Amino acid sequence: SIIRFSVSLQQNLLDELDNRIIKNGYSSRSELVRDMIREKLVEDNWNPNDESKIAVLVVIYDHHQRELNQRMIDIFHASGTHVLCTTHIHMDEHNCLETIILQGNSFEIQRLQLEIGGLRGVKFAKLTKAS
Amino acid sequence: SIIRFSVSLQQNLLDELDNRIIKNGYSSRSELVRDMIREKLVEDNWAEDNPNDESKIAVLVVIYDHHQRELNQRMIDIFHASGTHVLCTTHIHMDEHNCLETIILQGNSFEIQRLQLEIGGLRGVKFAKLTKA
Repeated sequence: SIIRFSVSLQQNLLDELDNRIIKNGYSSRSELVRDMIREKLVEDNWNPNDESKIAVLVVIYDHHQRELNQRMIDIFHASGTHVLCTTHIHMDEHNCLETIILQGNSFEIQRLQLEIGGLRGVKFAKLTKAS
Repeated sequence: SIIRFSVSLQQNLLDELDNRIIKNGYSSRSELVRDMIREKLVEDNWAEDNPNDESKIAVLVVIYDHHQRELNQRMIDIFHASGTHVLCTTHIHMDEHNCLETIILQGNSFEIQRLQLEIGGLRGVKFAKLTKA
């Protein structure tokens, strides 16, 4: 049984999507989304309230932001997740790439990527589950 | 300033979408789909064989046993043979038999993925995953 729902997005993202569909010969927009959903479904991945799960969060952000760093800290503290180690490299005047080694439970860790990614100043956020 | 297109899905795919929304704390199907589209576009972008585009940034995450004989040197050999530029690496000691390492790389997609492939296929390497920026 097939269902449909509509997706909202900006012109910029739609342009990039349509360009790729033409370029790679995707049959439709739905097809690309289906394939990615399937991909996420079958993708390598890691259970209880095991509080010993390890993960790595990768974050690219504008390090000029006066309060961004404190906000990330507060989000980790609120989540009850432990930061074992962090590394910041400045890639250019604007951008810092940070790797964050995390430890906590599965539920909490899986919600960090979106929280951090939504902070203003943050340009990229991607979590990796160590398993 | 917003556009909507329809997506047609088998129920089981929609279920996977909906399950992930709740798991990761997405606010809607639209937000998650946008995220997926972005991630997919990056993949396809990296899937292009652009030898001359050496501007790509990635982080390789590796868990390995530092006790494995010659593994360290073997990994060193691989990086020296690699055309990628290592910007920074951090090694953290987890326990006796587990070291976690994050490797920040720059180069073209061919070299970066060849590196991932070669490291991941090593004895003593438990885990190897690449983040495409």
